[PDB]
Amino acid sequence: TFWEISSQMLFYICKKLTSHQMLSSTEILKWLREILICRNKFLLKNKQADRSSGTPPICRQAQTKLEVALYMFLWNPDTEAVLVAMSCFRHLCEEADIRCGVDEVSVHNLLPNYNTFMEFASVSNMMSTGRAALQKRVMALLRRIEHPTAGNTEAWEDTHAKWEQATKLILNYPTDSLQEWINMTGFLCALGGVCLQADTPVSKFMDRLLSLMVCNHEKVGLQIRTNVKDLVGLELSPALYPMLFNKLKNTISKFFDSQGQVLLTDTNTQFVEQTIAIMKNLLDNHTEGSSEHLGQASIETMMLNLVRYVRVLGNMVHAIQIKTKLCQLVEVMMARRDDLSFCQEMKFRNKMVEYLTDWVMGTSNQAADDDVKCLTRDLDQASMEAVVSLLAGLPLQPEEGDGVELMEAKSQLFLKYFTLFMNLLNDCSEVEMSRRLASLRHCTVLAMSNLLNANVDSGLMHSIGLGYHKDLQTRATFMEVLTKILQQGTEFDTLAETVLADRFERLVELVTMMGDQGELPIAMALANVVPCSQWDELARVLVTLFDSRHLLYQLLWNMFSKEVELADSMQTLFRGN
Amino acid sequence: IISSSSEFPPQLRSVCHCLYQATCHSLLNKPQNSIGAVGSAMFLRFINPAIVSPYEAGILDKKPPPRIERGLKLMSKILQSIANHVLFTKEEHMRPFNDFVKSNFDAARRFFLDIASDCPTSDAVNHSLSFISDGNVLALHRLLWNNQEKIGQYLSSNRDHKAVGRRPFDKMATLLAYLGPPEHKPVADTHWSSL
Amino acid sequence: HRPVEWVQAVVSRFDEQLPIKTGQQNTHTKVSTEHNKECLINISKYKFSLVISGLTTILKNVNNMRIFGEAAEKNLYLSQLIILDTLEKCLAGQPKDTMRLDETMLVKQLLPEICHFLHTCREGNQHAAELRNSASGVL
Amino acid sequence: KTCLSPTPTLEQHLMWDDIAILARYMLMLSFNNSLDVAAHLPYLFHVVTFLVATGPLSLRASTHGLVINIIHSLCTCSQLHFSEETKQVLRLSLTEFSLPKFYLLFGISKVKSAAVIAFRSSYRDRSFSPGSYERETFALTSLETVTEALLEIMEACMRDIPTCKWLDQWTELAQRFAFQYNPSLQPRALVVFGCISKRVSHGQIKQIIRILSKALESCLKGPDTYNSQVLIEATVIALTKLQPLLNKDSPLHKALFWVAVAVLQLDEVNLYSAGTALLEQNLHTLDSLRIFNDKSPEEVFMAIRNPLEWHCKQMDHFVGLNFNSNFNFALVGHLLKGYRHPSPAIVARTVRILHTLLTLVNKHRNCDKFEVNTQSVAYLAALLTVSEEVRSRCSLKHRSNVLLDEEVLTDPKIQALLLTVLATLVKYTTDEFDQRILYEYLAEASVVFPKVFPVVHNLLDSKINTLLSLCQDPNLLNPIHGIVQSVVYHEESPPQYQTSYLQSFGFNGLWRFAGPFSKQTQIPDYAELIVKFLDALIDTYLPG
Ligand SMILES: [Zn+2]
Repeated sequence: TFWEISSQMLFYICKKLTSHQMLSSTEILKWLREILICRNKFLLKNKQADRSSGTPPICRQAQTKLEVALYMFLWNPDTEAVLVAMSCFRHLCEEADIRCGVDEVSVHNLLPNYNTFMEFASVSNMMSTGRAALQKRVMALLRRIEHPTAGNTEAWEDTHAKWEQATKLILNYPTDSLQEWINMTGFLCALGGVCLQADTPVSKFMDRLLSLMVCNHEKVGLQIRTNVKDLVGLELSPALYPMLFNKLKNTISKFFDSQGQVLLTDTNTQFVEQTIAIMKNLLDNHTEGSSEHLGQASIETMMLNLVRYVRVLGNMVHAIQIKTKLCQLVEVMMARRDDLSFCQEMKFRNKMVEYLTDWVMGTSNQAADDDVKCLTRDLDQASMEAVVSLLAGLPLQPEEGDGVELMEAKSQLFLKYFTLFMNLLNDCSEVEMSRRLASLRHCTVLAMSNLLNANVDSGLMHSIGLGYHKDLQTRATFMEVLTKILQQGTEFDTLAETVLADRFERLVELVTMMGDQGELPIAMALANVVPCSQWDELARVLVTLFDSRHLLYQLLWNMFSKEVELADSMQTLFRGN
Repeated sequence: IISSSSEFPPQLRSVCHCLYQATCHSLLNKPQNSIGAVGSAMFLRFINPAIVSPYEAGILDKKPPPRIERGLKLMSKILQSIANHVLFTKEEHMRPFNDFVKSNFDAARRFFLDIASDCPTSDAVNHSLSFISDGNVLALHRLLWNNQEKIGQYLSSNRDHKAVGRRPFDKMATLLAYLGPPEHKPVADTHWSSL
Repeated sequence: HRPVEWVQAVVSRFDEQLPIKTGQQNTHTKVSTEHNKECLINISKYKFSLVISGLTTILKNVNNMRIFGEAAEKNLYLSQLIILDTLEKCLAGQPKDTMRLDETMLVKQLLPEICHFLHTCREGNQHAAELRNSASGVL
Repeated sequence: KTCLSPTPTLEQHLMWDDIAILARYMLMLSFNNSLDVAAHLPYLFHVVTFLVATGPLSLRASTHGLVINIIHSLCTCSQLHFSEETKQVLRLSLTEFSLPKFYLLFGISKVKSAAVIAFRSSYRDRSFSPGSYERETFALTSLETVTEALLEIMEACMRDIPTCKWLDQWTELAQRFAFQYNPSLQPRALVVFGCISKRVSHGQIKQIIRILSKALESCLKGPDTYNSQVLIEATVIALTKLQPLLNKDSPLHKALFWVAVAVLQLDEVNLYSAGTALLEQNLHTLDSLRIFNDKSPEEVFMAIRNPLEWHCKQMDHFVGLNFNSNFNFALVGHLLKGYRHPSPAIVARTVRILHTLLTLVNKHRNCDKFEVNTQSVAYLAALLTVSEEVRSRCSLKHRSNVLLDEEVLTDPKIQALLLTVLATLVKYTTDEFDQRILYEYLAEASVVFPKVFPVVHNLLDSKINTLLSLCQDPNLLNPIHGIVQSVVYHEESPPQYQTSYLQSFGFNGLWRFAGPFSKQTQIPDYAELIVKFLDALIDTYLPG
């Protein structure tokens, strides 16, 4: 009767809390927390006396409802309510142990997300702070819900309906309500992964979410756009990138009519301007597992279309600032190129350089005769940095619009840019703001050096003139890059087999230094310092290298010893990430 | 599985011994059997996955028929019970099979012991391949250069007993600077791929 | 000598945590100021005369204080409630030494202050009820 | 020729310009092996050491470039036949000297390239215009790092070159300036002589120890201190390197333990820092000779101090500490000031000295290296808040063995001093973790040893009073309440031991010696006995 009645009480009370907000809601939670504590002991003694412990449908039907009411309180504005809810996860986890002592059989099967639940306890045991700071930790854990669950898949939907209706009222009306909406919005994003998997509520959530980035509402429209950009970019679950990019690309895809003619619109101009910050923030943030998700989607088409709209936007103080950020966005896009997926990297990079060269015009602020347009100096300065990243290791390839010998086309293409850089180089001369020219001059010199390295054969002749340049500083840089070319081998030539093998022979010895008593300081120290994102690369190199040196046993003994000694649950950690 | 003890690769044999030593060392400081944990862990995580889904591993091009697949799934549960020496609890469906596993408890132990009996130091086992491994080396140099500062900080915290001049921290800065910055990575024709 | 000066800090810090006195956020969730109470109560076991004498002055100072306003009246009511509650615990906490040589404090320091509360005290309908209830137990 | 007219610094010497101009000539001649290194290498280092980090930023970058070119000439010299193994060491050395680490050593930090500063384009149209006369200081420890890096290079070459005399020539040059009075070069000429010397004689040691007596004498007599405050640190540093070369059966191997102690008493960060470095290797050197195998540190050091005990007794009176009464507690008060040293590197050095001393006294008594006894209690109080094993192996009873055991600590003196150490460690320390651990062990002492506790009121009076008024930490405030209650609980009885009980048997200055380093750096004015103490040591242990 105890479980028949006690469980039946839980189902009734939990449903009431979800039904609507009440003044004493924060008080029922504290009392309801104690109810769980007072029924765990009875199960413990009951199991000890007689295992026989029953789980009728109400016990299952009410165990789910307990979770469905613990998640919905994580975003509750009251700090105490969320803090109590986090502490309430201990009782949910501890209940698993009593029912089944063996963790793997049931604790990791009945409660798939057991490990994350344990983390909530540590976070709760921290100094109180504003809801914004707390939400960061809460939303971080909400993004780590790997296993879908009935409570998770139903808590996401239950609050999704509540969030949607709240949003309509705010817009329909021609501040405390918004703060709750912000928490609901952030909460509804971090836990999207569980609800993942055509038409689906998750997809419909994105559509409305994307339809709010351009929300023009006189009353509170600015705040909505100001916050959706901040949260969606910096808080979205990495498991939702393949859906965001597709929807983001499709929205842009329709901005261009037939025959590739831009249809300039203020909303479209605002939409692209917001897309730049979101993509930059999304790419800026490095997290574990984000790289794995970036590969699935193809960002080439979106980037190519994005520049065209901004390219035709025209010239103005506002448009220059947008172009400047776009140049910086492409620069950030070249730091994760290994993580990203490209169908044709060469064909895409060459076009981007072509589209960017149009904007790099030097000495255009003096002709304008207005100091207000000094931003063009930054835009040109920013443009060079983007082109430098694009040109790093990029062989030239001319577009096949006309039928000519490839060798001639490449040589013409090379001199097209070589002349362009030299013209800008002359303007940066001090005789013809010093930091601007000094910084810009350095970038312009570096850009030419990278271009020569990619294709020496087709550009060596055109670059010989730099030897006798008018700037002594420029001549030194050219000689250094030229010196490296000589050291490099034109062909394989067994040059790396001899020079690089001997040159890098000592490298393995330092990394493979047999620390006394198997200390291996380099390997042990390197393990912790290396970011988690590249652990895949680190693991293969360490295993491969030590095997070649016949010292694999030493590395395994040291690495495993620290993990096993640190945590008595050696098996559990090994299966964990 | 028991018969093919010789076919086990030498690389895994070393890996299994390290776990055996780790468990033995863990037990010493603390009737758990080190071999039992090693055997159960290895079988569950290495041998078992292939049996359950050979198609996913790539053993068979075509997915096995569902009826054949069910036998494989049930086979794994019976085999795993042998390693753990656990009888059927609230599992009357499969309880009759409990008799068979009793005989095979000893057989499973012998296979685990053979791999776990490898010498801690491979003095007898020698393979002087000494391959150049040029491709792997390139990644190592790039990674060290990227984390040159960070790796130094960890060394700085410790090693106060003896000066670092003759220790990796001093050598790393000197040698790494001599090699110079790493070259740019080459482009990839293939699409993004992972292990 | 030195411990004598230490006691004053314990007594003095108690006064600075009276609601009528500016809170200054020194309570530290009231655990720090409550810990001060425990030490003072324990000290009374060996320094009953000293601890009692300090409390009487604090009560007299609070009694001889004019403040107006709902918050002000509540602070004084709560302030004296802690003092009366604290004083009664020390008396009860003190072992049955049966030392009857406290007449000096009782006649002048203590009795007049308690006798004031025992009056009808119709200024506060709800405050006087609690103070009389607490004072009666002490008496 | 600078000896004829000694000057406080080279830049103030009349012949400064003559040396400076001659440096530019050598700089230009270094390139392309225009200076014959194969015959003049000994004389190149000898002059490099006297120029490193001296002069205007232009002149300081010049010396760095000179070294960079001297090494290159060696690698590109055909007269010498260095094996391919040796050449690798030189090539690595060339890269090392180009690292930012050496920029600070040479005093050219914040300079991207030395060559740019060294050369000026418009040197024909206009003359140089020196400025920014503000000049950084130099530390004799930096000279050792450079002085030993070069010695590595020289040693490698001499392996190939047969019957080379480079090392013998370089030593002779240093030996002339080492034992000659020159306030501008002698400090630099001593730090290098020890780094390169391979043998030492009794007469040489006597001069080194007898130059310190005059160096100390000059400081107090005259008002010029900084000039003579660097000759003292150099004398100790030189001796710090010559002990490992001393005879295996020399008395001074043990008599160099009191000189280091006498230097820590001068209340100077550099002198205090240098003294510890001498002590650290002094213990390590003595270990290799197996001198504490059958004796305790007190037995050895106090046995050699006996012949001149009368002079030592006077010094102990003024400092306010005694070693005859308790060696292991007077030898730890001097080692508690290290916690107040600004450099985080000297704090770790004294910790190592504590571990080495702890392992030796326990090994003498075979007490597991972590047992609690009368002898090994002083070294554990200092290590309680820095050594985890000490905290774990000695835990408070009211949470293996538990600290504060009254079975062995049954003497008022042996337990009064341990309270003095605990009070001192909290008087100046400012750390939540350290204060928490120390106060928890102080409450237990109040009840376990009530009789001796009241002698520690003044030390804890001020800090407790301030903490009680304003502290708001329940974790740190709870132990305080227990202490106050214990004090009143154990009150009402006449103090058997007053606060001045420590003054009764000499240890009146234990708390004073552990205070922070004085900003007004000045000689304590009682060093006149250290001079007499040193003089007696020479006569007794260096007859001739
Ligand atoms: Zn593709």
